[PDB]
Amino acid sequence: HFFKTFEWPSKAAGLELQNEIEQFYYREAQLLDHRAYEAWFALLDKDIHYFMPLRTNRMIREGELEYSGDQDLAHFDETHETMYGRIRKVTSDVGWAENPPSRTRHLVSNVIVKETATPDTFEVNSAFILYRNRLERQVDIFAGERRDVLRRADNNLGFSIAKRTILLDASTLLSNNLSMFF
Amino acid sequence: HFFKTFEWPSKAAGLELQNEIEQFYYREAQLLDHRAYEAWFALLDKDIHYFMPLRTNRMIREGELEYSGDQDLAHFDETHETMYGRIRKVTSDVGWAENPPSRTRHLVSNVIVKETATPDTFEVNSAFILYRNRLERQVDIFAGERRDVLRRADNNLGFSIAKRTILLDASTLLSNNLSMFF
Amino acid sequence: HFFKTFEWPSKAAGLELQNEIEQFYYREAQLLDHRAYEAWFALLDKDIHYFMPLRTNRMIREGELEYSGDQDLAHFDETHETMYGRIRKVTSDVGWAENPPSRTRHLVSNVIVKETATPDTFEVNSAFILYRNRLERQVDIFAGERRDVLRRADNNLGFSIAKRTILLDASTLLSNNLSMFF
Amino acid sequence: NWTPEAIRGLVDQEKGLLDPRIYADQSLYELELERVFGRSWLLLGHESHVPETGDFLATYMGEDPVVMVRQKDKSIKVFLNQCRHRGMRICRSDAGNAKAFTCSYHGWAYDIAGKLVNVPFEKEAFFDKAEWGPLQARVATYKGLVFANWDVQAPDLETYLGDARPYMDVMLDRTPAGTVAIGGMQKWVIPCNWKFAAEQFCSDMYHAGTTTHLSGILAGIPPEMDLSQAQIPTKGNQFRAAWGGHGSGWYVDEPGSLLAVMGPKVTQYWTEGPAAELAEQRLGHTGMPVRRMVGQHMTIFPTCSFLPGINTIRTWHPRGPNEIEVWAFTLVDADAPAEIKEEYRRHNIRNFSAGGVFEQDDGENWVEIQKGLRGYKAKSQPLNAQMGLGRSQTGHPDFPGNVGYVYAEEAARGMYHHWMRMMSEPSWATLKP
Amino acid sequence: NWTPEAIRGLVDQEKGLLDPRIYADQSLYELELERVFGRSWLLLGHESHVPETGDFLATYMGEDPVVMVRQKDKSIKVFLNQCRHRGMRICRSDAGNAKAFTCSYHGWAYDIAGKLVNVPFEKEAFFDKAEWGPLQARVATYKGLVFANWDVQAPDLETYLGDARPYMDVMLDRTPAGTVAIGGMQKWVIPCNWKFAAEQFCSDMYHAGTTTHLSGILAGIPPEMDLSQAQIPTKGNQFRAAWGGHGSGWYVDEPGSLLAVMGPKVTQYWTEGPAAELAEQRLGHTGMPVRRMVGQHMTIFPTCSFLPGINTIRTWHPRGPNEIEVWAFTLVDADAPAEIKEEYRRHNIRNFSAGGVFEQDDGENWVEIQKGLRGYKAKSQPLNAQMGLGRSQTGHPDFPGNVGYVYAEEAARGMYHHWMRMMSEPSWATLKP
Amino acid sequence: NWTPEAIRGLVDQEKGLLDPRIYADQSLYELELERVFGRSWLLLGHESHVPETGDFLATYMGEDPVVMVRQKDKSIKVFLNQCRHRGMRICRSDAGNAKAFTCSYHGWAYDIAGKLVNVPFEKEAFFDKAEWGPLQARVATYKGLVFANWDVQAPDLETYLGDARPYMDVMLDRTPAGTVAIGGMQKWVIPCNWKFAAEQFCSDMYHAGTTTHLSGILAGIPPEMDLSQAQIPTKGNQFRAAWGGHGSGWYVDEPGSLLAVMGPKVTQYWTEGPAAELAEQRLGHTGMPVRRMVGQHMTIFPTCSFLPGINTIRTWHPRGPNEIEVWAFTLVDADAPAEIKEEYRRHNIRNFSAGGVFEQDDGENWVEIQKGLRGYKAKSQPLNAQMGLGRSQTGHPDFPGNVGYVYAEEAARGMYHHWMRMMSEPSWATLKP
Ligand code: FES
Ligand code: FES
Ligand code: FES
Ligand SMILES: [Fe+2]
Ligand SMILES: [Fe+2]
Ligand SMILES: [Fe+2]
Repeated sequence: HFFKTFEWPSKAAGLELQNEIEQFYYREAQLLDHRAYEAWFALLDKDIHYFMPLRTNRMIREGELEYSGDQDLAHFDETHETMYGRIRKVTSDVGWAENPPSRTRHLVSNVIVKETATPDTFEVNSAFILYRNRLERQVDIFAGERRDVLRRADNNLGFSIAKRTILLDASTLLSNNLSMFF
Repeated sequence: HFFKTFEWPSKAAGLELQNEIEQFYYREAQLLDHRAYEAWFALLDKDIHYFMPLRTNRMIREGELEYSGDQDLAHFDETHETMYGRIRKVTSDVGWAENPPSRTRHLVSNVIVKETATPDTFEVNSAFILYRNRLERQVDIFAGERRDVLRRADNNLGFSIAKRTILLDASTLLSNNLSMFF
Repeated sequence: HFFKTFEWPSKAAGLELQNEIEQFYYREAQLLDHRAYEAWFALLDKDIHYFMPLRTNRMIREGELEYSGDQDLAHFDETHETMYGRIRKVTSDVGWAENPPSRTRHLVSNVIVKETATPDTFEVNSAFILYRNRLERQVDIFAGERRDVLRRADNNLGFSIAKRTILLDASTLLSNNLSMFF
Repeated sequence: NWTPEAIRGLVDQEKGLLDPRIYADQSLYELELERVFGRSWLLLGHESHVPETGDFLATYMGEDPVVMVRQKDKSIKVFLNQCRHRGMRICRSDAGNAKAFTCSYHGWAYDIAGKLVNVPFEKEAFFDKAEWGPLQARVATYKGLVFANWDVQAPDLETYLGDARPYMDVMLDRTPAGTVAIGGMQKWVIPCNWKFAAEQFCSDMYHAGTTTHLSGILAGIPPEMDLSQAQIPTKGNQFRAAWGGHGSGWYVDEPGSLLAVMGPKVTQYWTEGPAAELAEQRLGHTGMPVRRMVGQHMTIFPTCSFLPGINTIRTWHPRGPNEIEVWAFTLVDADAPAEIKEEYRRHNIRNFSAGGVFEQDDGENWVEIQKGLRGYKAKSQPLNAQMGLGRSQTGHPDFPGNVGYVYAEEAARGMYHHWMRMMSEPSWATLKP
Repeated sequence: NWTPEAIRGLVDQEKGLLDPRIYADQSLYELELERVFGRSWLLLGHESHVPETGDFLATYMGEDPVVMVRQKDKSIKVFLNQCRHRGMRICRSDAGNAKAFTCSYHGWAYDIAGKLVNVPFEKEAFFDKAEWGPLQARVATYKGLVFANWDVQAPDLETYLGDARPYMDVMLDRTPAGTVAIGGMQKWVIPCNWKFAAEQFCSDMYHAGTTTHLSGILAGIPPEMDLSQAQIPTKGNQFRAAWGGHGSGWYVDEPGSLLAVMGPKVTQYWTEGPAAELAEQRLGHTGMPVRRMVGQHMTIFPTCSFLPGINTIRTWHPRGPNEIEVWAFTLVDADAPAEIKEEYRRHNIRNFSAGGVFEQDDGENWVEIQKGLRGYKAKSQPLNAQMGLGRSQTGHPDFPGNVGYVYAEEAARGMYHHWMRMMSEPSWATLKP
Repeated sequence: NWTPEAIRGLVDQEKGLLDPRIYADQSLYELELERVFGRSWLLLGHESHVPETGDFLATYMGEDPVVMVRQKDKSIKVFLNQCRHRGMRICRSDAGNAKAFTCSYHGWAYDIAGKLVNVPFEKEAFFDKAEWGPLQARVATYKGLVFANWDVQAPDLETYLGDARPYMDVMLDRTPAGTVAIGGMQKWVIPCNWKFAAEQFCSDMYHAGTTTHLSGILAGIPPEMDLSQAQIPTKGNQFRAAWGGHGSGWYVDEPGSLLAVMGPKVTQYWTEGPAAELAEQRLGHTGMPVRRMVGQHMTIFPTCSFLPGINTIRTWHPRGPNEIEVWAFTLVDADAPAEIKEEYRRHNIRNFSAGGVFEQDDGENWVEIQKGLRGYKAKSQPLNAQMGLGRSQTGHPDFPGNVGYVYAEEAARGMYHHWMRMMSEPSWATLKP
């Protein structure tokens, strides 16, 4: 439950690998940003662990306690089924928080690709700004990083997601909801 | 006319083309962020169409009516001529809205390149945050996506702009103006 | 002393080099965003000039005065020795501004690389959004650009920082401090 | 409060002085929401915004959200977008077609008239349904424009407008087919007071005849020209409504000032040919040389502002004394040729838009004044409203009503006087024309 | 200012009317701080938040920040997080462990008792350190939860809770081992007044009975078994407190919307087997049929809210009339099996967090209501609180207290009733039960 | 709302109590604007910011925007950045050089002296131009520092300064060439009341010689050593003005604490050498041992602050009670050599900038205090300002005026008392020395 600097590989991923992942994230963002929730959902693997701990203000001495843990509450801590119900809710004619829907942009940069022991599975670090605009005048700006495990897959995106941890740059949430996906 | 997920090609752009297009935008952003409005304008072809539709809160039932169409008002719907009017205004000493000028940053990412029927012409998708600081303490943050038609050009940057549609993540604009170019 | 559009070279950096410099900044952003201050400081060379000028509202006619000059005050005008003192502070348990510390995001893009006269030493331009959330509810958002001189290095990231000029998109600072590094 | 006597100290139409505090003062703004916005006829849009049974537009009267919906009987009703149970927004979209409106909180259904028709679990917890529907507004149409008012006591729309109506007609009455709104309603936030916006469109051509629009004009002329070939227009007039603080202003015989804004085709359609002639005939009863009038600006008090030949039209929704939202659209004659409607669309977007080459400068002044008014000394001295003082005459050969020069503040004073009256006089008994 | 007489008229439980102004007046908010928040019993979390000595937790009481720290003698002190020298925050992190609290501004140090025990440069400068410590606040406990209070005159915690305790226990007193708080305090900002948050947990099951959670429900049933066959709960009752405006409500005989809201393993624990019956006998000393009693909601005026069955519990910290912070957390039976403690964590994340399939729709209504209340008109007429008016019994077989139907506003009327009393009666003499 | 009885009881100079509400009260602030900034002498900058004809600086007197502009006759006029027509900002950049000032709204033109010289369309619509120029402020210089006052009835500068003058002299009068300002004016927004920042520079070394700047000291000392090897200074004194509310505080006989801040080379300049001798040889009529005075902190009431050793100097522009803007700059002696100027520059940026190793911690205190003053209980009981009570006296061999010990809240008392004396007494005849 303590994160620290991402352990980038010493030799960078080849130019092909870096591009493929990058393009995967840009495709991902287009799906989300255009509310194609179902096609987004289809990216998640059976074993998915979608996680986003709480952060707290800690004195330096108590820095190893910055993030919430596995036996604590999170903003998200999901599996395929819990993700499906969330998907189910957000697409509902009668789910008010997203009818009318929001307007978001997922801006992806800082993509670091690390190869795992398993070929075709990769550990990926990236940074994001998520911009959510809503109702008449509501703007919520989110920032953080994503820690993904991604497998090559034969969907039109070229990858699927096995694990996503989201380090949101927030203690208390400045927004009234998290109706969006990271 | 409703928008939907950018139809990326399944065969991704080669690495060299991916890079040329991204560099193009990085230089475009440098030009605008340094107020080289005349140099920027030189990029626009005589048959350019520059269009930023309005966006509305629509119930899922009616989500096809999200953006204004081709015979509706828009934040920009411009030809080479009217664009030139806007450059004339923003470069004028007696253009009060932008004298003194703002300070802008066009952060660009999520670049997806697609081919067209025409050789050396490309349809390009990308995301942006445009940050505008102004006066003493005015800050305006915009996000959205752009859908361009770029043509390889014998000019300073590599490409010319045939078409640009900007999908702005906003319904009501929070900014008192759109004095900046996307 | 004014800045002007980055003078990008006619012939763009090779794809390989483009990527090494990008990765470098992504790695640098991880160190800072995870408070590895000693690791970050170690990127800074003997002769570092770490400079962030004041920015003013000028009438277009006096646009050559927009930035503070070499013998004026600045937000940052640093040597290895003064940077050290600053790192001394940021990491100290009696440094109140950053104990408890902030949560930052260094989002990097628009990276333009240019050879110098010396081989293995590069002049590099890039855009940033730096998101600093701290305490309960404070958010500060910085956009700007960086003009670096980078030397190839036998260190963990691949490069050392010989010069950094930060042009911040601000006149009056909206944040109460600049505790963070750029 | 804010004694009735102290409010009258604020405006002096006689000496032509204004008290800066009217733009900044919060207690005054709260007064306004009741004594101005609560009682006034406010523009919601255009009939063509809601053409079919069920079609609606979510908008605002003051800071109260309202729904404007077309009925079975082709009438328009306007009701608070507030469920009366606990307050939830009943219409949550900007616009569309509704077969009915359901509150999303506890499920109190309503029909397209805003009648409460179904409370779920009514027998098991309850109360007359027909007395807990949302507050309805008065609704009045003038040649396509939809206005609304809360006060049952207030003067009706026709009377409220008075001798402003011939001037509205220049825009609204040119053809038997009437006006249609172009689709799209553009919205943006300006950090200033509504009275700035409203005054400008009421009586200020001065800003156009001088410094504000230099760069806009430049943008309107051919590339080979600059402001050296640009004649400052000096012929025209200004009208102060007999009652109500409404006003207008226009150039006479100066077609080049329209040309730089709307381009050759619209300039022609407005001034020459069958359509323009038809417009002069239809408005023969007013006795105005409609064809020679360009640059027209108008405000129907408090916050209905439009520019007749250009056909941009907006409502300034107040949002505090330091802020408004601009809700702007554009009208075209419904039988104007396609090419003309398209030129109207294109030139409104170029000029009168958050990004418009004129609008950008219109708002910049307002914004910068509003920051100045944050200070003590800034508020401690009267502003000058003495332009064309006592020079305005009631029997002009060409234009009816109280009429002076184009560069004048008579209609400005007119606006501020009525504003004061409406703020100081709690009974329509004294207030009505 | 706001006369005792005026305040009384803002609420009327007789006819059942609420002045919408209550959720929005700034003056009434600021008086709410002095008369409600500076004199009430405000939840701070659980004992299990500060197990060891020195263990603290920065939190709030109204808009005053407080340190709740564990003591040497295993007691719990609570004091204003403000050094009485010049104002500084003493404890500057969210949670942790302390042997000392130093004030970074000028050195003044403190111990976990919260007593001033050193002032740098005491003699050359200066006074008695014992009378210049951080304003102390009364502390008490109920079956786990900590509460605090600034006013010496106020009725002790046990008295204040009154006859609400039987219902609280349904969550808390299910074992002699007790409840424990799963670590981590969820926090988010909501632009909406506190009383809707308070009221929704008090009387409002109506929202769940109707429309709000149609999406929440839809989420927890297979793709084969789709919501075209919806079964809405009917049977259940609501509690109004004898004093102090608390309240609760629940369904009876209906494991319907608890199997879909919380999964099987948690139903088959709250309802069936050893651990279920143990609870019924621990608190069946009120005739309570707690095993058939699902989906309960409850509030302890002003701001302690929780859903006993579900186990999420939160404090709404007021942030003006237009804003609150939800500081939530979940509770488990300390002796409960781990698998069920995981099921309680996972589900309080899926359902009652910022992105929660239930909470989202919960907050939306309040969000959208608060926006409406900006308008003059939307604040000029009474809101309908008339559900089950005078239909609740003075005594019941299966449940104690003043008890009505589940869909009713009796608790709510109580809540706003007590709210009014505290705002109007400055002398504790009158207000105490 | 606030009678001059209650204003009296906010600050108590005799007991050493201050009412927390003086930092947070919106109404007190509005009165602050009028009674304090409205008529105090205010720091705008230094003469060298506007050295040639028409050089201007756009700055602030309170929340009132002002332009400070050199005239052909070598003097400096200051005037309100507000056109009296409709309130537009007249000067629109931070600094530079005007040969004139024009209003962008309607073209009212002005000479560099603020005199209205041209109104477009004057003979067509109008009135004396001489009576409609922007409001002037009175302007006084003190060895380079430019001050401005609106009130023609307030005392002149030297009398406003009085006996606070010689403690200013330590920075300003060192040589017969006088100070110059290093280019650049740094600016940031601190969310904290102005009085705190003013107080801290008046009578708060206490923070320096305790906990605040431990980090900052650590940042100045060689890489080879830690905090422990050393000792924080104790020998020094504090001044309080006979009239004004001003206060300086300094150390005596401990040069090491300046070495830690400004570096070997500048500390050399301040304490040894020909120029540091020419200093007292000019400061004789003060009888001050200036070579032994290090780390001076000063405030000229209400918002002019500096540190005579370091030469950072700033106005705190008020932006509400919950906010300030710091406008900071840096002074050097004009004939001081190039290397000494540069070391000042570097060390100012290093320590006193928005990211300076010292300034960061100064502001962070204030930020978190104000956050506290949101709540009611945090505003109920008073704040301790008892330090050094009655220990200061009229006679002191080396230090003029009412002097005490360095670690005292005595200068603080006279500031807050003179604040109280400016918020109550409305006529200057009673206030004037
Ligand atoms: S408020 Fe609309 S149904 Fe309850
Ligand atoms: S305020 Fe805590 S020591 Fe000065
Ligand atoms: S506002 Fe200055 S000329 Fe009208
Ligand atoms: Fe205009
Ligand atoms: Fe609910
Ligand atoms: Fe300090």
